[PDB]
Amino acid sequence: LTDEDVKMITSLSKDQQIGEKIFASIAPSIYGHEDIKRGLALALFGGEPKNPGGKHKVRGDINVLLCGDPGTAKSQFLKYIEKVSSRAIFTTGQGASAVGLTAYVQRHPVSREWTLEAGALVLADRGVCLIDEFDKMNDQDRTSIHEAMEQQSISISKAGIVTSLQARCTVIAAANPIGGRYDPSLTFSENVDLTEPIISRFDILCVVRDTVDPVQDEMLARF
DNA sequence: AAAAAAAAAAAAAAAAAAAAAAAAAAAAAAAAAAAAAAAAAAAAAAAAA
Ligand SMILES: Nc1ncnc2c1ncn2[C@@H]1O[C@H](COP(=O)(O)OP(=O)(O)OP(=O)(O)O)[C@@H](O)[C@H]1O
Ligand SMILES: [Mg+2]
Repeated sequence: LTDEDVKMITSLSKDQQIGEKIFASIAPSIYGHEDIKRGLALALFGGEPKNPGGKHKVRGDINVLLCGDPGTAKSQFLKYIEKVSSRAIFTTGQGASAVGLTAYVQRHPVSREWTLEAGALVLADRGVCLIDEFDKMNDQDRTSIHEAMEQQSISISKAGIVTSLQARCTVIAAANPIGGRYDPSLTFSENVDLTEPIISRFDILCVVRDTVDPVQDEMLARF
């Protein structure tokens, strides 16, 4: 997991078409969706964090929100990102995940050991947190994601533990529209069942809009 | 009268069994507490004219 030949990387860097090769090289098992692929590649590379003085933090993380009507490979995109990214962890708005968004402290079920079970937002501090079914979160999960995605920290006050612990993750989320079908007559905000503060903390909003197109349908079916 | 004897007869030392005294003496199991987590019942706050 350590690189010895920077030389090949740099040779590819001079290819002058490395960008389109990179974009075409993500989620190879998903047909189409090139704009989502550009956005996911950008997020996967990320920007530059910066903090003038020590008082004006600006993240370099590119958070991406895929909102699209069902059966449009959103979860497959998140699984691809989990495969490629180092320090990627996967979580869901339902209860069907090993890690949960919110930190808690408890005795571990298999260890029997009193453990600060830091959430999925801080387990991905230097990496990416993948939240599937983003619109189906708790109120607790929602305030957790809001704190991590605004402050890039998680504040515990549970047992005797008063700590703040860092969650500098890129959040990539997939959500479904309200009613299970994206309505382009409405704005994105009134389609998704997420509050404005949550949506504003995303750089890229990919509307994965599903339409009947015989050529695209045929290519996808062949795939 | 003293001169050999020839015993008591005392001492030191030994034995010599008794019968009493002296000297040795952690690790294994249990329970209780305090803490957890879990099935059930119970008590809250969002729904609409
Ligand atoms: N463009 C595509 N290319 C390749 N496979 C696709 C594409 N679109 C859908 N699929 C396939 O359709 C199936 C459904 O995908 P997926 O579960 O990712 O959809 P989803 O957006 O998560 O749906 P939901 O919103 O219901 O969770 C997947 O197995 C995926 O392989
Ligand atoms: Mg899905």
